[PDB]
Amino acid sequence: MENFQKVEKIGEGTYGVVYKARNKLTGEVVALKKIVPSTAIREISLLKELNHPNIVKLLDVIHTENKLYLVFEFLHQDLKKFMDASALTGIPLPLIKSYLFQLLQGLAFCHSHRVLHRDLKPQNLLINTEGAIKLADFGLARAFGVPVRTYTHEVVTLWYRAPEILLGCKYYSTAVDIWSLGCIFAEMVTRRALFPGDSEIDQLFRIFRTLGTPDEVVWPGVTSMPDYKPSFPKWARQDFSKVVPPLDEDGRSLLSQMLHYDPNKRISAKAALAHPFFQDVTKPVPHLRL
Ligand SMILES: O=C(Nc1ccccc1)c1cc[nH]n1
Repeated sequence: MENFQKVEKIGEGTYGVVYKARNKLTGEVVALKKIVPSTAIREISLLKELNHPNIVKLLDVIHTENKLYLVFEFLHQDLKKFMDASALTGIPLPLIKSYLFQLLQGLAFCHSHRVLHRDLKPQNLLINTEGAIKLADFGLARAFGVPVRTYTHEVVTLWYRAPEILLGCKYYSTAVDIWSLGCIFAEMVTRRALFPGDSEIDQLFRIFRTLGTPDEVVWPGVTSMPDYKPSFPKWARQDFSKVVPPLDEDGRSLLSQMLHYDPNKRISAKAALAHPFFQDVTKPVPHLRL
């Protein structure tokens, strides 16, 4: 793209290379994602107007030469790197709370407009020096699908996938985002992925081992889902006090609502923002090492 100067490769997304680039005329530093279906282009174009302080701004969609480039506002780190970096001591709780709180506001805005993310994970949550956190790649899964592998063959993580997706639900809802963020919330607290599955069945059985194998009691309709098997093992549900120590009762309360099996009972982003866990929410500045 003649209007951009590629500064460095920052990464490899599910769809293609991600470049840090500068706009040869505006002087703007952006993130440039290289990714043609008529449908995809209309979908992405609606994303241009879905603007919120906690959603990485899509600056521009450039379709040229059967090539597709998305131009995003640039943020200097993602949450996965920040968590790696905060391994020894953990992300402090007030900062975990502010991030979750901001992320929920993000989801509440998108969701109210009926946009799902569908592939939330720490690599697409981006952070700046001001204490902000923002969701990247919102709405791209609807436009482009979610591949078992990326363009580089790197395996798409299953770790944050809602169970109604793993059980083959075709028509899942906004609740699938709530589930992922719940998994991400647990991970920040404990410094270990909640459910790090390495196949769909491992992913599901890991969920079952912690949350209880789901039945008709906790999840009406579950036994009628496409990939449900009466032969699944029947595991007992563990207490959250064991799962996310040393998270407090309000935290554990909210986490459990975000991880309800039935997507209809799963707490919405909007209700979550009202939960007492956020009574004392503040906005700390992290220390970043740019
Ligand atoms: O990927 C982006 N930025 C980034 C991520 C990790 C490390 C350094 C920079 C990005 C995507 C959209 N804006 N920024």
